[PDB]
Amino acid sequence: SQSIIAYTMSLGAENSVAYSNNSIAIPTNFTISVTTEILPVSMTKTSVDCTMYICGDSTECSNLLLQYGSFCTQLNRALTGIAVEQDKNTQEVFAQ
Amino acid sequence: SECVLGQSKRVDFCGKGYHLMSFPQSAPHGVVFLHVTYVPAQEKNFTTAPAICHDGKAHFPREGVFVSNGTHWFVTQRNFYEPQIITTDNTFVSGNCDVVIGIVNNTVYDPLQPELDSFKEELDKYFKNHTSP
Amino acid sequence: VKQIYKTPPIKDFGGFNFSQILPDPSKPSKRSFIEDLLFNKVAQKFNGLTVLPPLLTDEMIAQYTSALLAGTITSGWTFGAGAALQIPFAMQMAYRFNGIGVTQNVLYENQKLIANQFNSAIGKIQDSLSSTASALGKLQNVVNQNAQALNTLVKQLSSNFGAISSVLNDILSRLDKVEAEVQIDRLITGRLQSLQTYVTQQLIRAAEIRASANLAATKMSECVLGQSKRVDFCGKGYHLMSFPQSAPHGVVFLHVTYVPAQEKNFTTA
Amino acid sequence: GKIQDSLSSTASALGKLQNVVNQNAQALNTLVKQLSSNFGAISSVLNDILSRLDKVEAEVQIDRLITGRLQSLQTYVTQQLIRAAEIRASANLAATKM
Amino acid sequence: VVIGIVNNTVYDPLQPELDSFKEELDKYFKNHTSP
Ligand SMILES: *[C@@H]1O[C@H](CO)[C@@H](O[C@@H]2O[C@H](CO)[C@@H](O[C@H]3O[C@H](CO)[C@@H](O)[C@H](O)[C@@H]3O)[C@H](O)[C@H]2NC(C)=O)[C@H](O)[C@H]1NC(C)=O
Ligand SMILES: *[C@@H]1O[C@H](CO)[C@@H](O[C@@H]2O[C@H](CO)[C@@H](O[C@H]3O[C@H](CO)[C@@H](O)[C@H](O)[C@@H]3O)[C@H](O)[C@H]2NC(C)=O)[C@H](O)[C@H]1NC(C)=O
Ligand SMILES: *[C@@H]1O[C@H](CO)[C@@H](O[C@@H]2O[C@H](CO)[C@@H](O[C@H]3O[C@H](CO)[C@@H](O)[C@H](O)[C@@H]3O)[C@H](O)[C@H]2NC(C)=O)[C@H](O)[C@H]1NC(C)=O
Ligand SMILES: *[C@@H]1O[C@H](CO[C@@H]2O[C@@H](C)[C@@H](O)[C@@H](O)[C@@H]2O)[C@@H](O[C@@H]2O[C@H](CO)[C@@H](O)[C@H](O)[C@H]2NC(C)=O)[C@H](O)[C@H]1NC(C)=O
Ligand SMILES: *[C@@H]1O[C@H](CO[C@@H]2O[C@@H](C)[C@@H](O)[C@@H](O)[C@@H]2O)[C@@H](O[C@@H]2O[C@H](CO)[C@@H](O)[C@H](O)[C@H]2NC(C)=O)[C@H](O)[C@H]1NC(C)=O
Ligand SMILES: *[C@@H]1O[C@H](CO)[C@@H](O[C@@H]2O[C@H](CO)[C@@H](O)[C@H](O)[C@H]2NC(C)=O)[C@H](O)[C@H]1NC(C)=O
Ligand SMILES: *[C@@H]1O[C@H](CO)[C@@H](O[C@@H]2O[C@H](CO)[C@@H](O)[C@H](O)[C@H]2NC(C)=O)[C@H](O)[C@H]1NC(C)=O
Ligand SMILES: *[C@@H]1O[C@H](CO)[C@@H](O)[C@H](O)[C@H]1NC(C)=O
Ligand SMILES: *[C@@H]1O[C@H](CO)[C@@H](O)[C@H](O)[C@H]1NC(C)=O
Ligand SMILES: *[C@@H]1O[C@H](CO)[C@@H](O)[C@H](O)[C@H]1NC(C)=O
Ligand SMILES: *[C@@H]1O[C@H](CO)[C@@H](O)[C@H](O)[C@H]1NC(C)=O
Repeated sequence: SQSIIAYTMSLGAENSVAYSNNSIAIPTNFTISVTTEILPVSMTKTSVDCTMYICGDSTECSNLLLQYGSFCTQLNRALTGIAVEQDKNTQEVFAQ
Repeated sequence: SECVLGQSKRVDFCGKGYHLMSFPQSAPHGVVFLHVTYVPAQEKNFTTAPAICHDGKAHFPREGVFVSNGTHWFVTQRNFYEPQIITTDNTFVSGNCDVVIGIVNNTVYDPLQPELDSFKEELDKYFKNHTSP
Repeated sequence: VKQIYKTPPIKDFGGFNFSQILPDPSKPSKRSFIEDLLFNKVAQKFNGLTVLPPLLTDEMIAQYTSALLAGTITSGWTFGAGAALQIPFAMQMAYRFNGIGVTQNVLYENQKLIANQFNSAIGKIQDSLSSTASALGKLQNVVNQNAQALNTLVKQLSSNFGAISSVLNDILSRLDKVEAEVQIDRLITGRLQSLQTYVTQQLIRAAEIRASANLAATKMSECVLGQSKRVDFCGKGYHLMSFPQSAPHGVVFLHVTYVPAQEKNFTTA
Repeated sequence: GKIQDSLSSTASALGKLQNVVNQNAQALNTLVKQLSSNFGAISSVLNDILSRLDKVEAEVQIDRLITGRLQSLQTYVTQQLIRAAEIRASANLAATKM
Repeated sequence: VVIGIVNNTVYDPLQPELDSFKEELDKYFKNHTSP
């Protein structure tokens, strides 16, 4: 019975409002409803030792990498900034 | 801040509709809000008049809009039907009939006049009562 | 909006003329007169790029624009909250003026003039959009940076990156399995690295639009669906209301703002 | 009146701006410092590579600098755009505040 | 206490209603002089 169907998407149920130069609508009853809203506040912290990752536990690899300048310390600084910003986000949102 | 620490007038920000209050609840790596919104449910058609003439002077609803159920004119809040008797302490005078478009005729009850009417009858009767002595 | 509204057959707006912004039945696409200027103003290639068509096409996007416009002009701001409740347009301004702290009596006492003033003002943007060329820079920019990136991205295919040619087939045509191994190895790095930069370039700009869309959505929910007391958030001046109007890869508002004219000094206590 | 004295008494009042200028300053020094890194070649001096090796293979070692020194430049600008967007988010926030 | 306050009368809309009845009451007692 069930099968794959493709169709022009419905933008919604059409509703022609009863507009007139003297026709007004006023609500007689209400519904105090509640809706949920979801927002990420922080991601998992992560610190990746550049040398332990790319030249993990290898003195020769670390020595060869040291020729590559300050790349690894740049990445470490960036990730420490990410972690401190995660704490900053949580602190700012929940420390009002 | 604008939903929890207070009420926000920003429509469609703290939930869908007129916002009332928001209850935060923690979550893993996130937050989840519970926006309490006021959503009108039952509506009805009505006859409206931009303004009201009383004695050539025009009248406008201080708070709410002029509404009529077909026979009698009333004023009610725009977001909830609570018709009120059109009274002077419910409206303010401005201009006259010749300017307002769509204005209609109906008398506006000054609350002071009927109150003093009882005093008028007491005043009139005492003058008749003062004839005997 | 969860209910696609349609414009009423009558145009009894008490002198207000919305002909430009309502969709024109003459055009097969149900778009309005204003975006005709805007739309005019603004398949896999062998290179490997593609273009994915938007899920919401121009017609349906324009249909959404009509719906958002219908509730504002007929139901006021109410249809943002719940069910749409019709209120004739005259008393709509009577409360928007009440929003700015101006008594509603002024509107009825000045209904025809402001209606003529509003329609004349609506006429101004019609010529202003047509007469000016750089007024639509933002949309034209976003298209341009996206366009020039691909052109730059494609042009990268002709850079040798240190290889003896930029035709990967030619490298296979003239070197054997092992010699061409070196050249292709160098060649792919540059192709990958250039693609790396392009994708990273794409994300940053995409994040900017995401903020813009979030800014647009907030403007959609605040400027249009209601009256925003946030000064100079919705047009320069005291806010009354606004109209969305679709455009290629963008949105355009029409803020209707109240601004005081000539003034008089006075002595106060 | 307390704002003037309190601002002039503590040194942590302007942490945000001092951090902003530091980050843009610190990144520039790293960009400059990377010029002195060999990046796996024989020497980090651009002229010295030319003055010690014949042109048959001197292009090979300097090629590593080209891949290298550019790579740091690519990272620096990438850091800049990440910071450029962040400031505009603050600037747009400041725009609304103003 | 107000700095910059000036002088003016504050009109009472209650007065004309009482002024109307005060003047109207005057002739009613005048008429009662006839008997
Ligand atoms: C529109 O609203 C009017 C005001 O609420 C309403 O008028 C009121 O109608 C009721 C009856 O429905 C009257 O109640 C009277 O009913 C009998 C009728 O003979 C009297 O003997 C009673 O003593 C009682 O007073 C109200 O007096 C009357 N009020 C006014 C101010 O007119 C209309 O009926 C409503 N019309 C519709 C169509 O909804
Ligand atoms: C609201 O009430 C007004 C007064 O109660 C009413 O105006 C009145 O209209 C009648 C009908 O024309 C006038 O009567 C005379 O009008 C002209 C002279 O202007 C004569 O040629 C006619 O034959 C007739 O005798 C009243 O003079 C006039 N009174 C006032 C104060 O304007 C409005 O028409 C009513 N409007 C609505 C919408 O109900
Ligand atoms: C607004 O009008 C008020 C009523 O006239 C006025 O108050 C009156 O001020 C005068 C003089 O300023 C006082 O007259 C007394 O002033 C001193 C003592 O204070 C004496 O040297 C005088 O001979 C005289 O006794 C009135 O007593 C005083 N009356 C009241 C009821 O306050 C205000 O000053 C006026 N306001 C302004 C801004 O001018
Ligand atoms: C309020 O009334 C409108 C229509 O006005 C009515 O017109 C006559 C039928 C008569 O009854 C008048 O006294 C009324 O004022 C309603 O709009 C209609 O809604 C129905 C949906 O059931 C729709 O099929 C019609 O096309 C609409 N007509 C028009 C002209 O728009 C409106 O629904 C009424 N309000 C409520 C809450 O029901
Ligand atoms: C309202 O008035 C001010 C100044 O008050 C005037 O001062 C005297 C000359 C006297 O005539 C008062 O009754 C006046 O009200 C105006 O400020 C002046 O503006 C003119 C520009 O036309 C300028 O050349 C002057 O330098 C201004 N005055 C000062 C002291 O700088 C103000 O413009 C008036 N408002 C309007 C709308 O005209
Ligand atoms: C407004 O709506 C509410 C619920 O939608 C109505 O409350 C119900 O009223 C009926 C009879 O009036 C009761 O039998 C139900 O038990 C009520 N519900 C609840 C949850 O208590 C309310 O009556 C409506 N008011 C008007 C004026 O229409
Ligand atoms: C709203 O304004 C438009 C623009 O002027 C009006 O359209 C014009 O109507 C006149 C009337 O004869 C024509 O001569 C013009 O050619 C129309 N303009 C165009 C571009 O075709 C429209 O009629 C107005 N509508 C209302 C209700 O006022
Ligand atoms: C509303 O419009 C109808 C026809 O379009 C007209 O007969 C009626 O008089 C109008 N009402 C007002 C108050 O202008
Ligand atoms: C009339 O006046 C007398 C005294 O003046 C008083 O005792 C009596 O109650 C009054 N009666 C009425 C009906 O006013
Ligand atoms: C306002 O300033 C003038 C000086 O130009 C001064 O004479 C006047 O007293 C001041 N107003 C008040 C209420 O003190
Ligand atoms: C006094 O009032 C009577 C009515 O009760 C009236 O007929 C008479 O003319 C009045 N007297 C005067 C002097 O106006």
